[PDB]
Amino acid sequence: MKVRASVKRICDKCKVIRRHGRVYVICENPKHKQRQG
Amino acid sequence: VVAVVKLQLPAGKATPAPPVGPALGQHGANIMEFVKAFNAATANMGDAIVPVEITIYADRSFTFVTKTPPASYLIRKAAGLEKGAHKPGREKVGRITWEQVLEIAKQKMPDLNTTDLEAAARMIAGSARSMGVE
Amino acid sequence: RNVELLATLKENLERAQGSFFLVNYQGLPAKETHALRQALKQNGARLFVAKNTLIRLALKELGLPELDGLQGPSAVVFYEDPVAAAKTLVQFAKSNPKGIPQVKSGLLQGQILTAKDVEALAELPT
Amino acid sequence: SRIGRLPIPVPKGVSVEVAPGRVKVKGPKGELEVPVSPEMRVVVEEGVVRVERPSDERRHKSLHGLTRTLIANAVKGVSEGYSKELLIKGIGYRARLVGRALELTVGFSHPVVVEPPEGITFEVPEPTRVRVSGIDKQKVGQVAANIRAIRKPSAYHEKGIYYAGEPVRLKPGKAG
RNA sequence: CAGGAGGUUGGCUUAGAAGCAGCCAUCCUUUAAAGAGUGCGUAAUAGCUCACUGGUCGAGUGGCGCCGCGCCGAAAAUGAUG
Repeated sequence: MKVRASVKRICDKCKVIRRHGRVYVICENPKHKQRQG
Repeated sequence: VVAVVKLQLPAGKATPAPPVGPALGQHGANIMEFVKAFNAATANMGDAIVPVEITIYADRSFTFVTKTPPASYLIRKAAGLEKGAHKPGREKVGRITWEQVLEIAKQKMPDLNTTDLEAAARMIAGSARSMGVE
Repeated sequence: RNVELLATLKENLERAQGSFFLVNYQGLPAKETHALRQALKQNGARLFVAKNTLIRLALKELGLPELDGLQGPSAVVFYEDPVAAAKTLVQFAKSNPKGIPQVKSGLLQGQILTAKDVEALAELPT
Repeated sequence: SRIGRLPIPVPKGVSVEVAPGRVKVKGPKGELEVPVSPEMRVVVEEGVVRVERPSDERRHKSLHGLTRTLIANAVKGVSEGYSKELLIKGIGYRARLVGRALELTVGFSHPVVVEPPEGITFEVPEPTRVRVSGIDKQKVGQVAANIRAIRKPSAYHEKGIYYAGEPVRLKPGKAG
């Protein structure tokens, strides 16, 4: 789910990781699988 | 050796369509359809959350009895609890008249955590807020 | 948050007298080993019966309370149970069997004080 | 590695680490070395082992916890070994032991076979269940995942090779 | 890593909230501090993590009133480069 902003965490148990340059958001929920690159 | 599971019925009603089906039928039980039995003990006591030692032996001993309902409910029920149909906002003449609160919060205070000497001075803080009157 | 309060009151609830002990009992939901812990108002009367300040917080707060430094339970969990708050004369026998006749290693105790010195852990249970 | 520093009790095997490349602790059959970095020179000591840092720069305190916990797990496995266990559900299809590699019946229509590395550890004591053991830990996990990589997930329905402590979900399909 | 003391057991709905179905509730006992009980949920429950802790352990860990420098947002048409 590549949005270029709106990487604001919404599932209340997600958390944000930077890795190899990109920004990923990982919850325990496959609906929210954001990455902004 | 038969283990017990903690439950609670509805309060006031007797029907056990789902209550006496898969709920208890899952762990272990016997015979069901206790309209006859739950009206024999539900009607004489309870509008106020009634919890009795739920035993699942073989439905041989008639239930009926009736344990003294717990604290907040058996203080706060006889106002009507009339609202709730629309939205939650402690309305519908939810005024209870504190003297009536004392005569519902009255002799029936036997079984609680180690004491309650008077439930119309300190337990009313739980009762009135949980009902809606702040 | 806590800085001037807490201790200034948990040590006051521990220093009503000098006949405390230690305690720990832990795993279930709240009211029926509040049977044992709150029917320390039955075997006693509303005592700070493990009112549970902390340890290391109570351990360098009890210098300010000056209760002889009963530092035995720097090991496995310390309550610093102040059984002297209502009646510390016979409540130890009622508090030992409350955790003894239950699930395995229910209520472990640590140190104890016999109102003038520190009582031993091997003689506190017996 | 901690908020402070930690002792590393050592038994059975010894140490050494004179080459500098990687320090070592092998037990009865253990010769598992570790490729540890340059300086952060570890100290050879008595029956307990500790570790250093020259400062609190976010290079040295980054290497610090890895430098401890990459020796602290090397000292443990060479005397008993690690293990990882592997459950497998299904409607009647199991693994067997034709040689020392292992077959499976999933939809190649008879055979699925995969070969283990030098840490060979096939052992079946049931009917379909299997577990992997050995000396290492970084290569136990990838072999116990290469076994998983054949018919790995299960989405709608209870099937599939699993792990042991996973509560893996379900959701209905047509009706239910 | 070890632990979550049940009067917290609905008010409509009780076919079912017992925080963890659809609605605010902003109390008390007592102790490992409290869960006015944040999440996974089905028929409620069952249980698990810490959003609390004592244990364990011991000294640099959670946000910013602001700046200095950087990162993704950034796709062409004969072979490339400041």
